[PDB]
Amino acid sequence: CPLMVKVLDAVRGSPAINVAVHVFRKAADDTWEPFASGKTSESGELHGLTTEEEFVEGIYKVEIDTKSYWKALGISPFHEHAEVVFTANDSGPRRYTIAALLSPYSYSTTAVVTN
Amino acid sequence: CPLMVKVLDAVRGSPAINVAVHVFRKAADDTWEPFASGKTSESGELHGLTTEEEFVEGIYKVEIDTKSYWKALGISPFHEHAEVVFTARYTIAALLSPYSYSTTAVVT
Amino acid sequence: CPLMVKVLDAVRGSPAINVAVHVFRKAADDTWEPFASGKTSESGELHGLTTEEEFVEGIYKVEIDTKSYWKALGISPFHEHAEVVFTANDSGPRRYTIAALLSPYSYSTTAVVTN
Amino acid sequence: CPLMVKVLDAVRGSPAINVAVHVFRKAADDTWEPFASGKTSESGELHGLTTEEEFVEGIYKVEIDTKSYWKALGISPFHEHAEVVFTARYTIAALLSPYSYSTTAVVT
Ligand SMILES: O=C(O)c1ccc(-c2cc(F)cc(F)c2)cc1
Ligand SMILES: O=C(O)c1ccc(-c2cc(F)cc(F)c2)cc1
Repeated sequence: CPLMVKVLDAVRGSPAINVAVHVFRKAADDTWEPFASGKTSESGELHGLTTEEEFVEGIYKVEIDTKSYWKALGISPFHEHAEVVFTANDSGPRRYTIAALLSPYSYSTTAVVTN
Repeated sequence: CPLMVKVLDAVRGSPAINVAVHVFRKAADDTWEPFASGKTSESGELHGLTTEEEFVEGIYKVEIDTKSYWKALGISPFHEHAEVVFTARYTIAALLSPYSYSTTAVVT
Repeated sequence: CPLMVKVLDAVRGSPAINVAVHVFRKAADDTWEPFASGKTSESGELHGLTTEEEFVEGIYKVEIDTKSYWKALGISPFHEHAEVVFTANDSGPRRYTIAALLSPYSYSTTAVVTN
Repeated sequence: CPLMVKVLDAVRGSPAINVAVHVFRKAADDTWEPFASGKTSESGELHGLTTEEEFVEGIYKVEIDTKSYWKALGISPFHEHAEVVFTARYTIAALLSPYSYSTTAVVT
């Protein structure tokens, strides 16, 4: 249950559906290694990215493919993607929700971290 | 200027121009009385609302007519307007989308 | 299920718990009439404000008592409250989620409206 | 100026001052090469990053070191930094909180 991504659309007032998300974890040599990926559901949520055992301490990047999302609607957006980079699990296991709110020339993101 | 409003459009990536803004001060009977108003400029800014002399401590409401703004672009928006209510340099900034806005105060 | 409010805290990375919310509906004479109220739960959600039958077409104001929230933490915030004013159900019944993200000198809000 | 960055602090309601900002351009082999950098001023602004001559079409990354900013205020923040990636007047604005940020592009 440890990592979840939620994406909303501020233009349509809806979940952002079928948004591709890629998660990377920084490796020893400081390269970004592929960690997990998926697509948001009809409710704009992405679950089952990882397990408690696999989501170890480290620096993670969640890249939300906002450009493919807007291009799929028809709209030539500003950003290539929205990145969320963070250290995770560095004082033990936490549950992380990464939420993003998308517009063609703006996005926000926030984290909810619980124990 | 003691009070400035700045309005940006999050969809087009542009200042939000010609947006109506009305400011009210809270009266003793808890009603809102008109204080100042204007339209945003080509840079999405509204200055000249008040002077330091008039802008005393009080509760103020800044109402931004986001609904007319979006309608004129052909978009049905969600909010009737965007209201920012605070007690009192103040900059009230607003970033608009059809179903969302944000607002921040830069008090310098 | 027709009206829900979700509030997050951007300072703590947590749901905003025990935030008071008052909902008003504009009356014939253009006064704001009390409609519903409650407090956000431990997950920062507020459900059971109204029923499909009672939530008729109209203009509604959802006032989120952000100042009492921050004052309860210790922080003297900028805003008195966050207001969300909107016309509801004017092309039939919709389900409305009103979400807000709070910081002492800033908030955002977004609507998710589904059918 | 073709490119300006502006950074605001959503908690204190202030410009975010002395924030490090680094800009990278995407190279042909898909790597990020350094382009320009600076610290935000007392108004939370960074100008002088580039000239029109140098700022050609390309994919750019603006990295804002939000983590050092928050740490210096005694706050453990969530993000390592805030990255804004786009293809190319550009203003990149960022509004910061410890567990949240937003960003917008005002292209005028
Ligand atoms: O919370 C937001 O979405 C947000 C709100 C306002 C701004 C912003 C505020 C300013 F005063 C100037 C600017 F360029 C951008 C940037 C982001
Ligand atoms: O800063 C914002 O605009 C913003 C970003 C995300 C959310 C949000 C996050 C969630 F996990 C759920 C929700 F309903 C809304 C609400 C507002």
